[PDB]
Amino acid sequence: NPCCSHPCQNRGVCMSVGFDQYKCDCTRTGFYGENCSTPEFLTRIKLFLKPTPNTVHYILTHFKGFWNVVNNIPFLRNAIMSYVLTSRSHLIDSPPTYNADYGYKSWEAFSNLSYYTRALPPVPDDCPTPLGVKGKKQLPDSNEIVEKLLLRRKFIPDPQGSNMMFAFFAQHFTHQFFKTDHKRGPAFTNGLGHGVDLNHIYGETLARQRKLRLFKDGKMKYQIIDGEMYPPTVKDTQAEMIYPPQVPEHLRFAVGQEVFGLVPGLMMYATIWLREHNRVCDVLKQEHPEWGDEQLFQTSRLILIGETIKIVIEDYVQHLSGYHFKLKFDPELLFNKQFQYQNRIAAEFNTLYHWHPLLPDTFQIHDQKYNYQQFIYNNSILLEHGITQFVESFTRQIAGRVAGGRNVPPAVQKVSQASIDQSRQMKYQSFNEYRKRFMLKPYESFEELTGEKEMSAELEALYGDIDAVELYPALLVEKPRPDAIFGETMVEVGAPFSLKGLMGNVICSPAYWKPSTFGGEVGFQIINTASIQSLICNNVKGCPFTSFSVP
Amino acid sequence: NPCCSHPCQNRGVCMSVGFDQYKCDCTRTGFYGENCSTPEFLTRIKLFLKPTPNTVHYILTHFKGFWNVVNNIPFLRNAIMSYVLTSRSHLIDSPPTYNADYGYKSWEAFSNLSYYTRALPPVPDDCPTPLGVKGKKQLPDSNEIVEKLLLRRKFIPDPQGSNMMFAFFAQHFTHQFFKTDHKRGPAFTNGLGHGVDLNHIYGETLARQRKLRLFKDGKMKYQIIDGEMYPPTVKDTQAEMIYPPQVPEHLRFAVGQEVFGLVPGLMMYATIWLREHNRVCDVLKQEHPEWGDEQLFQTSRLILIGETIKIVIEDYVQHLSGYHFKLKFDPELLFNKQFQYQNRIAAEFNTLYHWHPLLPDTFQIHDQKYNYQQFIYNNSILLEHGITQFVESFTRQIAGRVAGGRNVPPAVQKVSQASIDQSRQMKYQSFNEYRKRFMLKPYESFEELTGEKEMSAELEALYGDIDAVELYPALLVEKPRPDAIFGETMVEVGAPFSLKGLMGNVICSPAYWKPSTFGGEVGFQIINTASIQSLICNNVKGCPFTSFSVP
Ligand code: COH
Ligand code: COH
Ligand SMILES: *[C@@H]1O[C@H](CO)[C@@H](O[C@@H]2O[C@H](CO)[C@@H](O[C@H]3O[C@H](CO)[C@@H](O)[C@H](O)[C@@H]3O)[C@H](O)[C@H]2NC(C)=O)[C@H](O)[C@H]1NC(C)=O
Ligand SMILES: *[C@@H]1O[C@H](CO)[C@@H](O[C@@H]2O[C@H](CO)[C@@H](O[C@H]3O[C@H](CO)[C@@H](O)[C@H](O)[C@@H]3O)[C@H](O)[C@H]2NC(C)=O)[C@H](O)[C@H]1NC(C)=O
Ligand SMILES: CCCCCCCCO[C@@H]1O[C@H](CO)[C@@H](O)[C@H](O)[C@H]1O
Ligand SMILES: O=C(O)c1ccccc1Nc1cccc(C(F)(F)F)c1
Ligand SMILES: O=C(O)c1ccccc1Nc1cccc(C(F)(F)F)c1
Ligand SMILES: *[C@@H]1O[C@H](CO)[C@@H](O)[C@H](O)[C@H]1NC(C)=O
Ligand SMILES: *[C@@H]1O[C@H](CO)[C@@H](O)[C@H](O)[C@H]1NC(C)=O
Ligand SMILES: [N+]
Ligand SMILES: [N+]
Ligand SMILES: [N+]
Ligand SMILES: [N+]
Ligand SMILES: [N+]
Ligand SMILES: [N+]
Ligand SMILES: [N+]
Ligand SMILES: [N+]
Ligand SMILES: [N+]
Repeated sequence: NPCCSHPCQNRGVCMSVGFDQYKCDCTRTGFYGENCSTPEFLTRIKLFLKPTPNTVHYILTHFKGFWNVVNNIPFLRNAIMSYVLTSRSHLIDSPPTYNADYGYKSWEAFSNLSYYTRALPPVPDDCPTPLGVKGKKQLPDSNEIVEKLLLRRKFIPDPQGSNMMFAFFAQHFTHQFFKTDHKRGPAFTNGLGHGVDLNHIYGETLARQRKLRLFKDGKMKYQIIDGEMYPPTVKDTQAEMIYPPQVPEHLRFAVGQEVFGLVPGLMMYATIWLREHNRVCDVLKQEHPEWGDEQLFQTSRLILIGETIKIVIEDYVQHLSGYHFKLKFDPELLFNKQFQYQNRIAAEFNTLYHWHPLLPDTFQIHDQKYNYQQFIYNNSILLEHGITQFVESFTRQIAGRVAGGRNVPPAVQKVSQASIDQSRQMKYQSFNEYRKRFMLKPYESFEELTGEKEMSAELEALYGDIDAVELYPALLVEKPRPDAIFGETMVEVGAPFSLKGLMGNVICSPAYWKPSTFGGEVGFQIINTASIQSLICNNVKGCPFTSFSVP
Repeated sequence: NPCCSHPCQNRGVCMSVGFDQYKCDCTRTGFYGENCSTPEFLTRIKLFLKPTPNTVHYILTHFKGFWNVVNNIPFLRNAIMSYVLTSRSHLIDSPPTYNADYGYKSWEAFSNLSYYTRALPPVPDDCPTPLGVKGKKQLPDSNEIVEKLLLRRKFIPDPQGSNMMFAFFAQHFTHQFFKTDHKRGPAFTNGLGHGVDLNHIYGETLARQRKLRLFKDGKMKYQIIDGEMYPPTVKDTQAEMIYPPQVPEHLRFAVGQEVFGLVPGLMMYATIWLREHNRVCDVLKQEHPEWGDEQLFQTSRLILIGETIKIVIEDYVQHLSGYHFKLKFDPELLFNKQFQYQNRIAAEFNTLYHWHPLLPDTFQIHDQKYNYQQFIYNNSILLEHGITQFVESFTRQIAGRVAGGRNVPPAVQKVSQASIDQSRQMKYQSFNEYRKRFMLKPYESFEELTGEKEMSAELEALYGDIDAVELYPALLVEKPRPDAIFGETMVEVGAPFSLKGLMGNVICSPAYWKPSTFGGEVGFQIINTASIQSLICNNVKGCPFTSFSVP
């Protein structure tokens, strides 16, 4: 297959014509030629005026006093934020295109919501190498990659100061749209909403939602333990959860996402958001004593979806970017712009979000330590310390650096290896192919990638060719930005997927983004004043200080 | 419920505030005030300058010499067509909002694809009258309405000259997205693609697609009967169909849509489109001898989707409109515009498309006459005459006038009664409400509605209040445009639903609309040169002349 070499550049569509020839479709690429390499006149101007992402990152992470003024000039802040959204979103195809089984556009790939979609098509089946033509006939042994390049020696904390509040928020929030159906294989998802629908609170199906709801005052079922609200039990809801048999029946908490029993950190956030739901129910009953249970529940869900997107943009991504520029959640920014209010979760977005180097060596709650053997599937820890102590503790505990390499804990070693194996099953193109897909310069050497001698040598010994390095491994060994948590590629690939899932939500569309959608101005204001601190303050006893960075 | 009277004007959203008050949300309506009835300044200017629909319709249906010139000035014709697409599409909320069970915006209404969506929300179930506050406490007997106002006495031919090729194309085409799940109720659909996916050829599910395919050269199963290609049978495919016990096995043809055995006119188009898929397979194999069966099938389906949109816009809606301006299917018209490439089928779109008055009292094939008892579920008629004969006969046979009243054949009398009854189950608002929803002045009298005295008196005796007249009856008795098949409301309410389903298709999006999507220029050109005449010429023996109107 002539397209195995990935000849077409700049988003050109490679199509085989005959057995030994190929064609490139350069339509609206801004280029022409056999391989869509020759820039058009306009493209040539743009390409010359366009700054490198590293430049843009320098500018955004510097000149603090300037940004603090820009942030307070609504016309400027809005104009900038609006550009961030439109420009990054242009990198995602929407409606979506390829999936694991289709390197060409097809109706099966478009319409079948059980697939993750794909930003780059799969390497065709009959190719010289796994990645196409580059690399050896067989990719290196995955466990060797982990040990040599990813496995943690000594803990490397995050220079940006990310804490466990941040790490578990990342895990909790993304696991509503990262829900791969492993009975089927890594190419499939159970999250058919394909974004921020809060199914990890309310359940994926109406059947599960009905088991978790109280059907009084719009509320969700709960227990009162030690004078505080917790999730209901599997016994009381009949909502299936994943628990090893060791777990006693009373500690089997039931929440929207089957798997959130895995760690108390997840169940901490499930509890916090559950409280928030029932709190907003109380607020809306005041505003609407005439409302029934159903409308109270639905309107609370829509408000909580708003809070989530609000908090994710203005607190979580804000922290994660390190920008002095204050990011904004404002759907009105896009009303005069071209933008598709839909989304489809990309498998590559799932792959890049395996931030297990975030995880510490031990989990430190109050004046105690817990190893993974003790921490996993142990909600006894959650009831013992309470949410307040959990927030106090997780706020102060530093997370690990994700880029730079050699920082995956041994406990989740096999998870990192699984990430590589599964991407091979799905036939991911190479790391450098994905760089080009998101308009980055491909690395010319293992050293340029790592900015370093050891790993770059280990890498060359494993792969040989720089164009043979796989997507997942390279992301974790890539040279981090100065004192940053991520390298260049993580940010430039990840941000477009993220923003599209966030602003592509139906509530951001003009038909929805009205106060009447959320019960009036009071409900609407809950969205637009939401923060990670306020989430904790309204729902955690004592209103402890919190933040996604260590004090 | 203070919203029962539908207080809020001009798209304002009504919301209860306490037990005895409401608030109108006027956001982006272009109005303000308690009921959103006060125009803003720009609104005042737009209203003053905007010509009425009947004025626009007059202009488009006169001055042929002028339009012949306009038609041949591409810059101009493109601008007009582009304007037609965007202005009509604005009348549809996309992503969708209400459904039968939600008069307020909710995640259930947005996310559950099993529902028909709703242009106007349902009337609350605790209102003083079934339509809100206007009209009597009980609605007229639906059988009375049908008999007094809708039932046919003498056939009334369509003045626009629509033939049976048109009537069965209408039925064939729309029943791919009008597929209500009566197991659940009228509010639910089995067409989860919500638009033009050609499931009525290939099947809704992958399981059904697999039964119908040949898995050789990307083709669909078929039979050769008297020299020509026909669809396969239930027995050979195992794809279930609806047939009465009378029909012998070997005549139980199996096609995408389960109900297309109901009438030979549908089975004709199913045959023609089946031939077209396999014809396109032959074309593509020649272009791509290296392609396997899968890519040949998928690429063929994408091409035929395009052919469908092409034909519907430039032949079907063209004829339908009565315009001298020449409509154009060109996804490029929208690439610089704001437009959502998605669609959700409106229940009201389904209701208004109940065009059973199109139907004759008898069906004339060649020199034979068939009444309903012998025409229904009779596929031997199809084998008897063959497709060429069917086309020639149907191209000649005139269809009935849809608007103007009293033109529903007695045979499908109960279907027309089911349409009224189901509207009431789903709590449709009134005709006048839907007129305001689509920016039409509400009718002040029944006489104004029908343009006559007789029918308007039955109407008044049945309903009492002009604001109590229901959507579906009013659509069919409404005064038709001069020598037209429809009145003002059918056109102005239906056109936006239609255009959104057509241009909102994924293939019309910029990522898909390019030659490589369709296997190159040869395939891309089958779409862009497709017409109802070429469809027939390529797949019907003898290449008989055809058209959507009688010679
Ligand atoms: C910030 C990101 C983050 C965090 C903090 C986190 C925290 C933790 C954690 C304890 C706190 C444990 C014990 C694990 C362990 C696992 N993780 Co993560 N995970 C994270 C991101 C992910 C993502 C993303 C996936 C893929 C889930 C999917 O695709 O469904 C994942 C998958 C897994 C799997 C599935 C294995 C497989 O074969 O795919 C295991 C096991 N893990 N992880
Ligand atoms: C638009 C043109 C058109 C035509 C020409 C047409 C021609 C014919 C025809 C013979 C030629 C027959 C025997 C029927 C008979 C029926 N039609 Co139509 N139908 C048409 C548009 C529709 C639509 C739209 C529906 C609703 C489909 C659905 O799934 O609800 C429909 C529904 C029906 C139903 C189901 C009614 C119910 O239970 O709700 C029957 C029976 N019929 N129709
Ligand atoms: C889209 O909306 C549909 C209508 O609400 C919904 O279908 C409904 O689903 C429920 C349960 O899923 C069915 O009722 C069930 O009720 C008892 C609970 O006590 C169960 O034990 C029963 O087994 C029964 O299944 C409703 O009958 C059903 N209604 C209809 C009209 O089909 C769909 O589930 C919604 N779709 C999604 C994806 O959520
Ligand atoms: C979305 O794509 C999925 C993957 O192709 C698809 O799932 C597949 O569905 C087929 C048929 O529905 C299954 O094949 C069946 O084949 C025989 C019956 O002849 C049985 O023995 C099998 O057990 C099975 O029922 C595939 O196994 C299945 N593949 C996977 C990975 O689940 C979905 O159906 C597609 N979604 C839609 C809405 O069409
Ligand atoms: C739980 C996260 C929700 C975000 C809301 C943050 C504010 C929480 O506090 C709220 O502040 C409002 C003013 O904005 C007041 O009107 C409310 O009375 C008060 O409850
Ligand atoms: O938001 C995520 O989930 C994200 C994930 C991975 C990588 C980058 C991510 N967001 C991000 C990172 C830097 C800058 C911006 C932007 F400012 F564009 F929003 C967004
Ligand atoms: O296209 C349909 O199926 C249609 C249905 C009902 C009513 C009008 C319809 N179309 C339509 C009727 C008149 C003019 C135009 C338009 F010109 F806008 F395209 C479209
Ligand atoms: C779970 O946590 C409790 C403390 O809350 C501890 O006593 C117990 O040993 C833990 N379980 C395991 C398996 O370590
Ligand atoms: C079906 O059509 C054929 C004509 O080919 C006719 O002989 C037969 O009587 C018809 N069936 C019925 C039930 O009328
Ligand atoms: N592409
Ligand atoms: N150029
Ligand atoms: N469940
Ligand atoms: N451990
Ligand atoms: N550093
Ligand atoms: N609305
Ligand atoms: N089937
Ligand atoms: N009949
Ligand atoms: N007329």
